[PDB]
Amino acid sequence: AAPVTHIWYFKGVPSRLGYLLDLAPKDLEKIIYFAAYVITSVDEEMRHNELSTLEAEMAVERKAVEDQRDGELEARAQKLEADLAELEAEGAKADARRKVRDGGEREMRQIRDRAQRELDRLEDIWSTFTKLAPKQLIVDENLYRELVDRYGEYFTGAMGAESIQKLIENFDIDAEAESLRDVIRNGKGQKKLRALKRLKVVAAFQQSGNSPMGMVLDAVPVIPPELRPMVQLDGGRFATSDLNDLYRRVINRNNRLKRLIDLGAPEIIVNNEKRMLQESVDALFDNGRRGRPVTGPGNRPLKSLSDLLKGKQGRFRQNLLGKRVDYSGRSVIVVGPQLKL
Amino acid sequence: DEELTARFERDAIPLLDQLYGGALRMTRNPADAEDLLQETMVKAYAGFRSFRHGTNLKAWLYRILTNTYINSYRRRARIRMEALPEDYDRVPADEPNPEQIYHDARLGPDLQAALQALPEEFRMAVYYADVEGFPYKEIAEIMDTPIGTVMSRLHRGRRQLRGL
Amino acid sequence: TGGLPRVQELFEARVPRGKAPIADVTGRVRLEDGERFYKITIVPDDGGE
RNA sequence: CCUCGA
DNA sequence: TGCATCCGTGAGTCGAGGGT
DNA sequence: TTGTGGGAGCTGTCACGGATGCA
Repeated sequence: AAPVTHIWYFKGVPSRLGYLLDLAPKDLEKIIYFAAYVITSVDEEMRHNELSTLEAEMAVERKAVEDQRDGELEARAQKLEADLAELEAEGAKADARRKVRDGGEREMRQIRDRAQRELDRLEDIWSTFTKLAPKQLIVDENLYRELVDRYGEYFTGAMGAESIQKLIENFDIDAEAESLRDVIRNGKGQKKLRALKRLKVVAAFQQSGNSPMGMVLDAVPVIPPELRPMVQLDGGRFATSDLNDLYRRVINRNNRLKRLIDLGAPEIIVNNEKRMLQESVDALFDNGRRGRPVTGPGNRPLKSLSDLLKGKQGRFRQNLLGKRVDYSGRSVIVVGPQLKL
Repeated sequence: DEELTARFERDAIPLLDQLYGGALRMTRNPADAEDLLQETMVKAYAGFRSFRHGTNLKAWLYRILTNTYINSYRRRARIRMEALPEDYDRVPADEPNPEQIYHDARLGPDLQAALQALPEEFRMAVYYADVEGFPYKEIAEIMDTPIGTVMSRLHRGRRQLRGL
Repeated sequence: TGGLPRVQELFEARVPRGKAPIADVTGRVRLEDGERFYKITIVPDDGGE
């Protein structure tokens, strides 16, 4: 129902997506698992042809906040002066009088600091919108909700693997490849080594005609049933490979996501379900690679598709480089000295 | 009503985090508690208009999760599902062996009874009506003979082979 | 180092523990004696640095 | 998986 | 932007029997 | 589906290399 990243190309060190898009792996972790929004596209001409009007409206909003702050502060200051005059009219202990004065000054400081926090949030919003660009992360939910409430139609932002798919769509690989070649050729240092590392994968995707979009999936293949056997045990019991339970979890989560989509569910619940779908596909492919592994009965991790190949028990060591054979036997040896060599 | 969906995210989403710790106390499996908590949210959002505002939503949602777990327990624990042995290569195929499929595809010593003792009219019609299981009109087509010939050579070839 | 660990250290071409550096070029040696650590400088005989 | 054999 | 840290590799072969 | 209700179970492993992440 929603695209999913192949955990091999996200969590497999080094993050192949983290090199392709030049994103940090922790930022990729935030984007794919619905912790942070990312800016997929920014409308340059529309932001430039309306910057004057938006800045004007912004300045008026800030002036309004400042005028309200000054009104509140003046009201409180007159109130405090009147109260201290009332106390000075009667017998007023100097220390309790200064307690009242300090309470008033604290209230004023709180008014001013509240107004200043609001003005700082406004400044942050404006400076962020003026410096919007693709591949940028908005980690604050409030900041993104503001940046879409205002200026909403000037850009696009998204979470999850759908946004990574979009970033790969709007990605010009030849441009970044030639940029990295120029950086490597006309420079040196640690940035040179990082650029060589990135150029490895970028040129691998470029020279071959393999689309990088393959790193995100919209459908998952299902291995034939004979390779994930289900056998009837003694009685009503049954036995299955772990692959079947992983496929069952992926299926159930995709179905629940479809239900939530059709039901017009809150964005929070649907994002939870998309995150769970991504995590279950990651378990099906390489369990335990990110976070804790998925466990069956008895806290035992489930053998993933990748486990089938790895280790001495994997297909390579256990079924291809060596096999059990026919026309063969075994027995205890005894010494026969009467034998010939 | 769009006022009900905003009524949901307002005062019931902070409960969603405290319910995860509750569903975990019941399923003892994080992958299962998440499926249970989401299934509770689907069941509560579809019938949110059935909740009366102002009253306790936390006690309402918690009883939804408790009931959908008792149902989900008896629904899926009706069939005991456990794991294969640690090596999957010891799960036996249930096919016949090369020796077993050789002696089972051939025929016994009677293969010379139906070959020589019966006429080729009975031999060819009986061998293709029982082994192949062709329709009565398909065996009519192979030998250019009607039902009167095919159905007869079969009835008589069986009584022929009843001997020996 | 030891036995089989040293064999693995060599076959893997790992930088050995207890490294003994070698000379880059023919020259005159100057070894400064120090209680805690040593230090060496080589002045090449080929007109080098 | 456990216990054991070389 | 220069490393220290953290994370992810790898760690003998073949046998018997009993279990989930 | 109303009035309460957040988990198991682990570390007693070792050596090495290079991406990551922070100062």
